[PDB]
Amino acid sequence: MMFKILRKERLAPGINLFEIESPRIAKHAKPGQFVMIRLHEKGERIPLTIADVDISKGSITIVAQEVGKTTRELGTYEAGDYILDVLGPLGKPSHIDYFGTVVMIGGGVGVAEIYPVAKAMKEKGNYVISILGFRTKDLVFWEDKLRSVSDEVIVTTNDGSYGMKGFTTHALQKLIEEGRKIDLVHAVGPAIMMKAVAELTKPYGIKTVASLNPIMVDGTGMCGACRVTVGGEVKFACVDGPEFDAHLVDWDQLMNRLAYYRDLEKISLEKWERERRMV
Amino acid sequence: PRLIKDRVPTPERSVGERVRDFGEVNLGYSWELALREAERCLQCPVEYAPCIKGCPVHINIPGFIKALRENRDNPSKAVREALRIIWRDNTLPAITGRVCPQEEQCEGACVVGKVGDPINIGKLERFVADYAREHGIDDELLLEEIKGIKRNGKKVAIIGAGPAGLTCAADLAKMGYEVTIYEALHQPGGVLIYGIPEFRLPKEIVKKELENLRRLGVKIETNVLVGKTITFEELREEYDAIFIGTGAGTPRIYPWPGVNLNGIYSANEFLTRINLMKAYKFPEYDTPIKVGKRVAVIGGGNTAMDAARSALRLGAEVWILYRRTRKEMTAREEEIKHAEEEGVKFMFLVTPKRFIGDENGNLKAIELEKMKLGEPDESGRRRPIPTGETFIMEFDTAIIAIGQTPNKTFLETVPGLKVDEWGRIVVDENLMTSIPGVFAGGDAIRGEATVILAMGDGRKAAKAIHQYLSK
Ligand SMILES: Cc1cc2nc3c(=O)[nH]c(=O)nc-3n(C[C@H](O)[C@H](O)[C@H](O)COP(=O)(O)OP(=O)(O)OC[C@H]3O[C@@H](n4cnc5c(N)ncnc54)[C@H](O)[C@@H]3O)c2cc1C
Ligand SMILES: Cc1cc2nc3c(=O)[nH]c(=O)nc-3n(C[C@H](O)[C@H](O)[C@H](O)COP(=O)(O)OP(=O)(O)OC[C@H]3O[C@@H](n4cnc5c(N)ncnc54)[C@H](O)[C@@H]3O)c2cc1C
Ligand SMILES: NC(=O)C1=CN([C@@H]2O[C@H](COP(=O)(O)OP(=O)(O)OC[C@H]3O[C@@H](n4cnc5c(N)ncnc54)[C@H](OP(=O)(O)O)[C@@H]3O)[C@@H](O)[C@H]2O)C=CC1
Ligand code: SF4
Ligand code: SF4
Ligand code: FES
Ligand SMILES: [Mg+2]
Repeated sequence: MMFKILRKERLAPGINLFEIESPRIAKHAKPGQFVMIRLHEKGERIPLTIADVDISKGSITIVAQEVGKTTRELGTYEAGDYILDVLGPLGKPSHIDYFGTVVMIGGGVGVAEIYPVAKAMKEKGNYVISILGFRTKDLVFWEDKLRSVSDEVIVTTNDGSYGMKGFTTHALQKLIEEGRKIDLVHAVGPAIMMKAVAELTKPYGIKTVASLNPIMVDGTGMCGACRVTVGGEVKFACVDGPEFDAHLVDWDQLMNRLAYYRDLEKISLEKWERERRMV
Repeated sequence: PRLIKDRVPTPERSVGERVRDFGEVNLGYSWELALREAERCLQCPVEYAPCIKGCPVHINIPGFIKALRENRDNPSKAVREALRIIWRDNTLPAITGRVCPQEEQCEGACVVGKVGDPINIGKLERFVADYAREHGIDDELLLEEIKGIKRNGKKVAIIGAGPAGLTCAADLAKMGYEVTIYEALHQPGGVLIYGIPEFRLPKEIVKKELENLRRLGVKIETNVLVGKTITFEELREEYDAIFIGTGAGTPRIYPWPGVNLNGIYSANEFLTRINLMKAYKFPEYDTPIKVGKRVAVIGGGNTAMDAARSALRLGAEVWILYRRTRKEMTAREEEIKHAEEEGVKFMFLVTPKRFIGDENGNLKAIELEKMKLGEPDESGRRRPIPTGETFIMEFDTAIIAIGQTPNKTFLETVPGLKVDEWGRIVVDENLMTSIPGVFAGGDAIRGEATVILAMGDGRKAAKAIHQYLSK
């Protein structure tokens, strides 16, 4: 069959939460894993992280930021609509060890993505500091939810409209310069943010893991669309990750590859917008 | 006997029309042409006929041909009797007649091909299946099979919905089992749906088999990656037996410098985007695909030919870059010829050394090493030997088609399953794996092979499952 939307919540402008009926995925999903979805028969497959699960309801939760045609179209869906295809849980679960103090860094929709990982880290006994990065105050979401699974939360806005002014990396650099004990940094967000976090921590030798976000098609290892270079070796993020040692990732290659379809992505979005103008 | 040495030709669409779309190139026989071709067959005795020995499942080729000739005046009866004969050994004749490498199989063995053109067995088999489908004759025979089903109460799971799994499922259903197929992608068909393009395997032919499975009472669950969505142990608890038909779906990638430059695709990615996601219809369909003005396709098999001919249909100038010569290529001869006709350019005795990019990370050129032929290797073909001479050729896009291999990620998670060093599941003479009650077939046990072998293994495994569960 298809996959019923049980609930939709607008968390912030352009940030839409969907609770989806999928008892198989709910039963098996672990923090860090993702799904591929396809909305309808003409659609493309896109990856989205499993931000929460509810085994008692047989549901999973995904949070999709509006960035282009597929996520804008998804943003119009309501409870009782259906997602045609949902494949999961995909990827390797995040590795949850007692590390000591873990700094969890979520940028934008990455704040939803880090929630299950932060929760698992906390349940394993780690001291958890969550740095949340947003562009501006109206995009802030899930502060209380992250606080519920963290020992400390630092909210940043680029423009200083709420919390600490600056980037995620400004908050992290402040912790380092204060001499705070940090045993692991986990980063999830835009590739430019994950690269910046990795470059900040590398001179300090702080173990840093990033959840990579390359282009995906099947999501099961068949094709290499999602390939990355890690420690000089080709890996397929959907099956070998998507989490890797951030200090071994070829960030410039990843960002180059993510830009390949920009012109076609614009054409597709423009067509969808043009064909919805009359009302 | 006297021999009519020239084949009756099948009509094909013109190159100029067909390079503008993904529609089927070869239009197949009409009844009148098929009957004329059938008349060329010498009707060698079944207990000798070399075409039968060359068919991997030993279809009674002279018998089905005879059924056409003996019913010259009643095409529906002719086709019904011919299809009945074929279906004794082959579930997928509309597919295999189109895609078998017959020059290495039935037709390569046909006696008429020693002095002229072999009997066009594949096109006759295709004709029987296609005519039957167009006239509901296959449905008639299928309903006849369905009447004979006696449900036995036992449940079997199939992992993978390619030709092996689809075939195994149908045979088990006919034996009375309650069958569920689990498929990771959003549509079933395996390579038949995502790999081989519509210009030689129309999706209608695969969809017909899915309709047949619906009528047989088989359940198909898509979006199930076994090992993740459902565990293998969960299947063992719920099912009386399992058949693993997971193919060889991971790309082989050689560590060429520059292979991650933009514009370089595996053939699996390129073909999946084109065939499964209909990217050639972008932006009507949402999945994009990008080819530059000049495309290189690395390899010489069917995958390479399919990628090259697909890229040509997107408007590019396309080169096959192959490390041996024409004689050694492994693609179907008919499709090499179609590629030549359509304007694919061929460069032989070359292999990539590295891919060269521009400033923005986009492919700009390929440095190629020249090769020379040496002694025959294990396959009996002269091996390629590098000469040390290299040169640089400009390209905007490259498609890597150097083979596929099984997914070790899935395989390692299957508790207790023995797999060889090439990723092939080890099976006994009954296609049973190291886990009792778990069987395997197709590319999962052979590495990349053929549709007909996957079909044959699915039927053999169904019989073995029945024996195992009946004892
Ligand atoms: C493992 C993984 C988990 C992810 N989890 C989330 C999540 O929880 N929430 C969320 O909002 N986003 C997530 N993403 C990113 C999401 O996949 C893309 O934003 C989405 O595909 C954009 O598609 P679009 O058509 O809406 O916009 P498009 O115009 O198609 O793309 C816009 C941007 O998204 C990227 N992108 C395009 N196509 C793909 C593709 N097929 N796969 C991945 N990225 C692509 C491009 O770099 C581009 O800059 C995840 C990506 C990956 C790889
Ligand atoms: C491009 C290309 C062209 C070809 N052309 C020809 C030709 O002209 N003639 C010819 O004879 N042969 C050809 N072949 C070879 C032929 O397609 C294969 O030998 C045949 O398809 C094998 O089928 P299979 O069912 O054994 O495996 P597959 O066809 O790979 O079937 C496996 C299917 O099961 C699903 N699956 C896999 N793993 C899992 C898992 N862990 N969990 C759940 N589901 C899973 C997948 O979705 C997949 O579709 C070609 C192959 C390719 C790639
Ligand atoms: N099973 C199928 O459905 C069929 C598959 N094929 C082709 O074969 C491949 C899969 O089967 P198989 O033939 O066993 O795959 P292989 O592993 O044999 O490799 C595929 C082809 O690519 C060439 N190749 C292999 N490795 C390299 C390398 N490192 N550098 C350059 N070229 C290389 C080979 O040429 P060579 O060995 O001639 O030197 C070979 O013919 C597919 O890519 C497909 O294109 C073709 C027909 C049918
Ligand atoms: S070998 Fe050629 S001629 Fe003899 S039977 Fe088979 S097909 Fe007819
Ligand atoms: S199946 Fe392949 S080999 Fe056997 S007859 Fe039909 S075409 Fe010739
Ligand atoms: S998306 Fe195809 S291998 Fe990862
Ligand atoms: Mg998109």
